[PDB]
Amino acid sequence: TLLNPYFGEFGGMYVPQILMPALNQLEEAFVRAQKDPEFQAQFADLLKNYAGRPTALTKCQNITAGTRTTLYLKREDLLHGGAHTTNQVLGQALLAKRMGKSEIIAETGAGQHGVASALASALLGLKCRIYMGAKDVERQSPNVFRMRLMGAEVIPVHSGSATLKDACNEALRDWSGSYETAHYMLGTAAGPHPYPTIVREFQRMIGEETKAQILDKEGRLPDAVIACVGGGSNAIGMFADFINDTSVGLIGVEPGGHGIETGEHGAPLKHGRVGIYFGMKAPMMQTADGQIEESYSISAGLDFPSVGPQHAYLNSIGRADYVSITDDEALEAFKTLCRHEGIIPALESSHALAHALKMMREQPEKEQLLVVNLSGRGDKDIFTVHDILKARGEI
Amino acid sequence: TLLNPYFGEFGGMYVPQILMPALNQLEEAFVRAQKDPEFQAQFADLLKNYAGRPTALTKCQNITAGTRTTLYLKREDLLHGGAHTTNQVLGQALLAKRMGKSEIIAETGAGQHGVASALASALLGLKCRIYMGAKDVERQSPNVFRMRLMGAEVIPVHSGSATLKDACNEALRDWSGSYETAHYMLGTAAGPHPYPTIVREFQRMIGEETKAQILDKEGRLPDAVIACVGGGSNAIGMFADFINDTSVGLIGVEPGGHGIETGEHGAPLKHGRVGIYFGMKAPMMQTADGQIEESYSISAGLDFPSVGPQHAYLNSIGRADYVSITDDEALEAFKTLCRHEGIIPALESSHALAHALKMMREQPEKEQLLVVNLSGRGDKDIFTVHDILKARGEI
Amino acid sequence: MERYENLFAQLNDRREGAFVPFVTLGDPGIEQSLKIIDTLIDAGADALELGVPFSDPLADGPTIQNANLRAFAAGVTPAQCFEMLALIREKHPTIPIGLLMYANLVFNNGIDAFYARCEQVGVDSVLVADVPVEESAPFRQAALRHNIAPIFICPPNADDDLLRQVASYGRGYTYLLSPLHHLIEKLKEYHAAPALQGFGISSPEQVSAAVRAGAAGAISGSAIVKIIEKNLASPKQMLAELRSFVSAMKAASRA
Amino acid sequence: MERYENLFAQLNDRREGAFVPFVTLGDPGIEQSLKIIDTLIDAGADALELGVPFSDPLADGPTIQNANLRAFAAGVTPAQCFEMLALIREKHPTIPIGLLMYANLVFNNGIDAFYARCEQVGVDSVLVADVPVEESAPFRQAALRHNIAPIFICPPNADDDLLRQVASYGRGYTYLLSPLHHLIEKLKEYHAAPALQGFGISSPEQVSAAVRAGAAGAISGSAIVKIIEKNLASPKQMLAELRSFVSAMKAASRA
Ligand SMILES: Cc1ncc(COP(=O)(O)O)c(/C=N/[C@@H](Cc2c[nH]c3ccccc23)C(=O)O)c1O
Ligand SMILES: Cc1ncc(COP(=O)(O)O)c(/C=N/[C@@H](Cc2c[nH]c3ccccc23)C(=O)O)c1O
Ligand code: NA
Ligand code: NA
Repeated sequence: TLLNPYFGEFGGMYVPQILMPALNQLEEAFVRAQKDPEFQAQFADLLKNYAGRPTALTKCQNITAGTRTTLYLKREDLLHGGAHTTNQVLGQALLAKRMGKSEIIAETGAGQHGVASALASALLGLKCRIYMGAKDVERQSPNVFRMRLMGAEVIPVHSGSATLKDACNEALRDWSGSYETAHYMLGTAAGPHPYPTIVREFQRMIGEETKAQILDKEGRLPDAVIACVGGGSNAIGMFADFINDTSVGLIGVEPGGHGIETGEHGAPLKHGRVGIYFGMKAPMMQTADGQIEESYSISAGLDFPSVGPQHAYLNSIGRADYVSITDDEALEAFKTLCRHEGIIPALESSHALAHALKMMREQPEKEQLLVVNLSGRGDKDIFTVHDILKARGEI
Repeated sequence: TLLNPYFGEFGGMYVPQILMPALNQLEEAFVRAQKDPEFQAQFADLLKNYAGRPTALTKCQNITAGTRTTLYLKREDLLHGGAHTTNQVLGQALLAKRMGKSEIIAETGAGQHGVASALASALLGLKCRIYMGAKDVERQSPNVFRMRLMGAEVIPVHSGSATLKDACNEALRDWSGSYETAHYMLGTAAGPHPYPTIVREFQRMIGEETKAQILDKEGRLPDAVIACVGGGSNAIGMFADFINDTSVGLIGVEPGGHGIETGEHGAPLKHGRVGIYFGMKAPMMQTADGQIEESYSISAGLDFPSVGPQHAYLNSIGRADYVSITDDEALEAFKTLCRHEGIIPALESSHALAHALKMMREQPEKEQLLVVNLSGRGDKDIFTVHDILKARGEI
Repeated sequence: MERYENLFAQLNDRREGAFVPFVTLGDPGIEQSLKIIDTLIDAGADALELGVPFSDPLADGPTIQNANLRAFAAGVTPAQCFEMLALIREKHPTIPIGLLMYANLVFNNGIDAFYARCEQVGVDSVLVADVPVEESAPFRQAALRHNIAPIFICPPNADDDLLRQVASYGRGYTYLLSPLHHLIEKLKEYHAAPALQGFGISSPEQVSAAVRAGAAGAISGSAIVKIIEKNLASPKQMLAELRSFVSAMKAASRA
Repeated sequence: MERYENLFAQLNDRREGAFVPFVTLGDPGIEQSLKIIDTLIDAGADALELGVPFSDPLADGPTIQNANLRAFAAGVTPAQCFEMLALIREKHPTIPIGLLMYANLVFNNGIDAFYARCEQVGVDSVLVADVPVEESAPFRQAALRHNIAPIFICPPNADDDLLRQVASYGRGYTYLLSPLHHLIEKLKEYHAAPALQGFGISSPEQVSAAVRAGAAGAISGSAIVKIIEKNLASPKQMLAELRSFVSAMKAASRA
């Protein structure tokens, strides 16, 4: 390889031999593109003129009242498509075309990677097929309609837990047979090298912008940046530029689901153990005898029993801290942002917000400047949430 | 009055005497605010840091293929909330607070004015009640959930056509009794003075930005700017800055519904006659004996039997041209943008696009630079459209 | 105009207050409507305020909205209303008749034309719900030209300049919307047309209360409609109920 | 390792090709599985390739996915598989036995520990589906240390460097995935372990076709599983069907 596939002991390329050539080809294209001014120009043009970068950095007006916390929201919910997922898809799509691929394969849970893949495909003239767990098709339904309207083929996966990992399985199986004409547009900073690297580099602008914005507004770096972690793309995109800024805390939030103790969560980084799956060596939710355990989260976008290798590494060296947030905590954070800031966040993003609220509430007289990555908008979640709030009497 | 309430013969203040004081108060506050640097600063801050201005100006890549047309889309679909409606609500909300009002009244059809009112209310700490026709509650359902989640009270109007005009009626009736504590946040550039004026001024940035953007990208003004017209806010916001640029064509598109000849449309500017209703003297859809006729459009946001007075005036002097687009034409334009540019537009905006496509298709060798106001995104419309495409076999 | 003067002249001579009921023309039907109107007059109404059904009554509450719907259902049009007005006037030559209109109905076939028509059928005044004094010029001028009294509403939030305008422009009577006693004083001082209390008049006490306060009478804006509504099934009872009500309201005006 | 050498040595002496059926351990049940395996051997299988059920078989098609589910349903675990392997080896001392694994099952309790266990039960080779030659170091080293042949797949898109690597690192046999005749030549030239054709082997012609082409034999990757699947209701028929199939496939290998 041209680049290092490992982050400490995590990462690698654990795929059937038949896929190695495809990965090597991708890595090569990526290295070349990165040095290609023409590529850089095109990417930047799409980000700016089509996707709507740079996204705003909004200062919360009400939710920090009565505390010494200053909270800013990196508005990825404002990106065309409705989430951070759009950034990297544009980059990958340009790569696909450069490699002469005419078809796209993708997996999605929240349907945000799915939507982004479909829009990029429509624009660049690629044929798109998307694998989505049957459970997700149901709970993130609005996104299914969007995908279909843009001409993408949506394939429901009924096997296993009928969620992200199951869609991931199907996508890899598909690619194994179609690598010649199809590019696998992996949705997160996980999987085999070079994906973790590529996705980070194509999401890097999140943190780069945040730094410039916060410095402009506050004249100093944040005390901490907080982001949810499902696969690890939005977090790493936010974290990347701050890694060398030691004074800046990096907090990743994994889904606590029903609660860690229940076993129904999606927090492998802190509660799993190293394993080999989905082409990588990383922390995983697994049984005693090495079978992959099914994750659980109210949030389709975080419902994945593993995590990107760079996160596992950052944790191990203690550069970044990882915590968990339960379903109930995320719901409250969702409700709160809606009613007090007039922003409807994705349930995924609500996990990161819930943690920031905890930080402020627990130590109200502690002076701190926080930045939360508002990874997406909650349009996709409204039917789901409404029916919960209702069943409780909060709506 | 401090300002001229008339545009030629159109406009005025045709309301029950009891509301005059409220209108005079509003006009005064507006005049004062406009000269208040503090107000200007706050407004600009919210537009930039909260709403996400300036919006991009996207050049279409595929849909103009095989023609000499260059089409740009002013991306109001990227504004927080999902439509241009957010711009003016922020301005009006600041006015409400300046006037010491604590409650907000609003009407909505598409639910976009409704959403914007709710988000602005949540942020500025105002109590919000929204009138929405029962028909609209159904066909624009996604927006009802959004409104409710943000803590707004949504009141279904079952009288008459159960659409915009009916909600307008109820809102005015409400205000007549609550003007002391409630501000009426009228959703378009129509109604009694000073609304047509205020809404134009608080939407003006659309055209101002477009001009700067197009000049930067093309080094020249557009041949024409096209926008849909329901009440007239998005069009006037786009048109305002170009009025003195005589070389620039201004095209407003009214809904043709089932077709003009069917009588089931919402095109009063071209197919109605001057009347007095909703506090203004303007072109209206009316019976021979002066009863208000019910409009019709697939698009909830355009389903209104009248139009803002400045549009009536611009037409009369021949500065702007107005056309109509049928349901079927809008649907095709919707489908096309989705599949070829990876953008899901609101059905309202699809009306304006449909006209631009007609312009290019009819005279394919005519060299022209067009700008369409993509007033909003189509998330609100997906269930509606999907079920039509389906019932036909195009999905 | 004159019919109003004659009324107030005579009313004064008996130290009586005016009792003016509001009814929607054609509610709940043409024939029944005519019957109702006869009953009000018989029961003691001093003058009449009649509404012409409008599609979008943006200044009316549910009671009047419903009335309009009933009339519309009965196939009532502005043309039919004018036909009814002729029949009424034919039967009752001296009773002052006032119309409550929406601007679009007046504007529709020309302002002047509308007022000429009123004159022809024998209408005494016209109140246009959605035309403030500020926009009234063309309306009040056409009215005057056709010997019709332009009626203006004096809202609770009226200022001095409003009082003066209304005093100047109005004829027939002033439609008061409830400092009450202060409003009366100012209007009198400005030589405004006799003031009638329009807000809240649903029971006899309110009538006497208004006269006592200095008003020339009271307008019952929806109380009558309510009775119609509730007795739809029994027209017999309806008329009986209306008779008793009006009679009681009028009696309350002798003080 | 040795069991493979002995096989190829003897096979060669009869100018016979190797016929190796793939089966999932514990499908459709423990006992029935054992029965099936006995039948394959009896019917003429030269060697065995056995799968250990893995939760997320990302390199397998629906046939094998289903097999895994059946095994899981039967309560089969990796521990049970090792128990079965012992019983098999006890009965059939010379037949070469190869395992088809997923890396997580190997990695779980330590790589070295896994291979030591294989050695103990009498397993001859291990193919790890999701470990490319590029990542194989630790796996192939532990295998060698425990006298286990590390099996590597030679994909259709193999290049010269791949061929050389596989020739160097592999033992027992080379798992070929279908220029076919060119691949064979190069592998032979590089002194790679005897090549077995793994792609498409579902009928006897394909067997003979492979041997004729220069392969040392053929692996039937899912053809057997299909028979199990279809005869779930009748184990009797299942065994009969398997017997006939294997017998026919083996016969095809004598050329
Ligand atoms: C709005 C939003 N926020 C946060 C996340 C969490 O993702 P991440 O941890 O990468 O920052 C998602 C997930 N979006 C993808 C997640 C995804 C796509 N493919 C995957 C493969 C493995 C794991 C996750 C994904 C989706 O379901 O559409 C999201 O849609
Ligand atoms: C996305 C989008 N595009 C275009 C329009 C057309 O509006 P306009 O002609 O003003 O540019 C709308 C309507 N939005 C409002 C329209 C509206 C609110 N109040 C009104 C009163 C009268 C007439 C129209 C409206 C809504 O139904 O939420 C819209 O939501
Ligand atoms: Na995870
Ligand atoms: Na209209």
